Amino acid sequence: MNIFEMLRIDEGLRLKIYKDTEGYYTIGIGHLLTKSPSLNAAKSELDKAIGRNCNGVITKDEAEKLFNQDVDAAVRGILRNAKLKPVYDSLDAVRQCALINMVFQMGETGVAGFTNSLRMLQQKRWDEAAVNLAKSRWYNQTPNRAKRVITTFRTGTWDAYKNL
Ligand SMILES: [Cl-]
Ligand SMILES: [Cl-]
Repeated sequence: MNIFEMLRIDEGLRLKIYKDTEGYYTIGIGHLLTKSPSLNAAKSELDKAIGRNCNGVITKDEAEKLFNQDVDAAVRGILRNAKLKPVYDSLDAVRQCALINMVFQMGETGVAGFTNSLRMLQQKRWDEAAVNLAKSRWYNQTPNRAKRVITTFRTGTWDAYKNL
């Protein structure tokens, strides 16, 4: 299992513009288009992202391209962030994916806000970090996905994504 498979499972894949769990226009593999309520704004953002008139729909290849760009961005965002870099650097390969997963979902800014959880992860206090991570709007809003990510941080294994 790797970051791409992991996120593909958590985000799904849709070739038509859709609304994410928060009601924001998104497409492909969880690629956020805009927070604006205007479907036209979203279509414009899409065309701009793809480089053609899409009229709201894209190909699988195009979704995958956005996806690669998105993962690179999340990773790069983590590496540029002073609060994040140290944690990411301290983690094993599996747990790094869990951190990437969070950033892809909520942005580096959001993640950098889990101050207490980050310190516990840095300290390798897995059970403690797990409980702290659960005391969040994130967990309460998208519980099944948060559970998967949290288990991953707790165990350092892919068990939560096995049999999905
Ligand atoms: Cl809470
Ligand atoms: Cl969920």
